[PDB]
Amino acid sequence: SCIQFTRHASDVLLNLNRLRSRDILTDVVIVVSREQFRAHKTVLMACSGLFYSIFTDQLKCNLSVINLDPEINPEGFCILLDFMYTSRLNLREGNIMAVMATAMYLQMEHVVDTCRKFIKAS
Amino acid sequence: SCIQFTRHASDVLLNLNRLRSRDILTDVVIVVSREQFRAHKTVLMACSGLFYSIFTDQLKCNLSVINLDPEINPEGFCILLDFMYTSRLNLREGNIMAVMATAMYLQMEHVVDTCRKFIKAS
Amino acid sequence: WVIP
Amino acid sequence: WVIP
Ligand SMILES: O=C1Cc2cc(Nc3cc(Cl)ncc3Cl)ccc2N1
Ligand SMILES: O=C1Cc2cc(Nc3cc(Cl)ncc3Cl)ccc2N1
Ligand SMILES: [Cl-]
Ligand SMILES: [Cl-]
Repeated sequence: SCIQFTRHASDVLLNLNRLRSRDILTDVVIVVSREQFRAHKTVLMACSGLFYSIFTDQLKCNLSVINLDPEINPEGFCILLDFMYTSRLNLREGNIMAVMATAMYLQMEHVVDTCRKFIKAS
Repeated sequence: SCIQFTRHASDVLLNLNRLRSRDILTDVVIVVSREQFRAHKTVLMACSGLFYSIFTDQLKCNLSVINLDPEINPEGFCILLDFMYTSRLNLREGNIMAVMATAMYLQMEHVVDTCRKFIKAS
Repeated sequence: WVIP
Repeated sequence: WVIP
């Protein structure tokens, strides 16, 4: 018999993104080639099958630095990290291949699905 | 020119609640009288003006235990913690006074607003 | 607020 | 997915 506040989940994500932009309570650095991205482990886990697996590992759960596979493109990762914290995906002709490859590696099934759809249309 | 995934924020919150239920990456215990509640500091901050203030404090940000005011009712807190992680509020005749008082203390303005509305109707 |  |  609960009532529900429609905008609650969006408002929570908006505040988590504000914490990220201000580097508040970030507990991990994701290294992608020469580039570094600060984030919250819980948000990464909630969005990605790969980070979910990494941070549930009894040894990796305690690491403050995670290095991604050298094939991963920093821009593709940046676009996906922004999507995790906003629900908004900056998908463009020039980045779609790098975004799909990064989403497949990160195990972000809904992003992979829209990339496959957008590629098929062109 | 971004695209948006409508269910993303809700799916993120659902996964954060799954992490909470399994006690994964919880980093704080909230003590309410004899009762203890494990949670994620970032989720508490995103939902509550009080926790936002506590965990942005340069000293309190590092505490693993937070003790609430002894007037706070553990059931009212439990109902509000559930709302934080689900968007669902278990508001009932028998708990509405304790829920409103706890939401005022936690600075959860939208919960305070619906409690004031539901009380006014009766 | 809604009835979910 | 939508146009926000
Ligand atoms: O495409 C995706 C997105 C995703 C997210 C998560 N994260 C969780 C899943 C569960 Cl069941 N409980 C808790 C968490 Cl944080 C796992 C796999 C995938 N695949
Ligand atoms: O009723 C409410 C709910 C709430 C949430 C937060 N938390 C934040 C606010 C901002 Cl601007 N950036 C980041 C965070 Cl985590 C503060 C006050 C209140 N009042
Ligand atoms: Cl996804
Ligand atoms: Cl609220």
